[PDB]
Amino acid sequence: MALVAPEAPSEQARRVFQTYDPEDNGFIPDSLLEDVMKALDLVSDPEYINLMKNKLDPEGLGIILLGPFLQEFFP
Amino acid sequence: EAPSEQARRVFQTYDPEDNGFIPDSLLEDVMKALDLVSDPEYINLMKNKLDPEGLGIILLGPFLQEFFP
Amino acid sequence: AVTITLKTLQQQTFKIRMEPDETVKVLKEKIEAEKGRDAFPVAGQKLIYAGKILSDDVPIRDYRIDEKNFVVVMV
Amino acid sequence: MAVTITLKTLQQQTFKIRMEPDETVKVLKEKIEAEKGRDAFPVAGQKLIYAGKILSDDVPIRDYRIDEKNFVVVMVT
Repeated sequence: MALVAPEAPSEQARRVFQTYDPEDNGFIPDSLLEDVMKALDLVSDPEYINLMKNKLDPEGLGIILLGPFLQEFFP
Repeated sequence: EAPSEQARRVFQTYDPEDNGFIPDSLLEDVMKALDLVSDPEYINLMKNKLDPEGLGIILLGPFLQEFFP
Repeated sequence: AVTITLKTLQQQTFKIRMEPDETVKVLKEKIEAEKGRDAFPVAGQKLIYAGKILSDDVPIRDYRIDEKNFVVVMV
Repeated sequence: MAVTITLKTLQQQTFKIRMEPDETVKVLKEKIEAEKGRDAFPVAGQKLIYAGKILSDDVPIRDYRIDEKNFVVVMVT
């Protein structure tokens, strides 16, 4: 198991994201961003997550779309 | 509220630098988020309508005209 | 519509095309059709990407293999 | 080959640092301290975040593949 090739981080993130999106909306509510970043071992300081909410959702739609999420964290 | 207004906001979210266009690789994402048909062949056909010259980008203007006439 | 570059331990290089959703197991099958079951039987194949072993049941898209690097096929 | 790195603090400030791609994160922190002061941005208290990950001092900045239209977040701890 030590030699087993790992999933690409972007593809692990895609899997997590779809899991938090059981209705396949293509997005999550921005209230779930914290949970998704913690599940992916990303920095989860509250003020940092609020900067990231604003970077990802500049139009204020209240949602995090998959595309922008992967683009910021797993380009 | 006109569905075109929300479409513009969704499109701008995929274009945070305000280029006025997105890579055509994200057309599928945008159409999905807007509850538009996303069969791969339909996507491909509308790609060619919106980007007839093969530049690889989707402009906002033509996008809104195709899906919100 | 992706292209994997393969090196053998005899300094031979070659290209296999598959769809992103096709698994490593199908990559092995295509290698066998291309190089022969005598020398590259699917059962004896180990595919090594970046020093780790690819897993049969995993779709190839999941490794995000850049067409820059190669996969080594060992028997 | 020089990259211009935009930095954002989590109390709402922004500034820019020029540096060479082979120079390490440690050098980036040193440039941030010269730019913003040892008082409020001492090197040892700096924690730098890119793509949701903490940057490590000994790593050449090019390894993080920083995009000029993006930014590094600076936390002081």
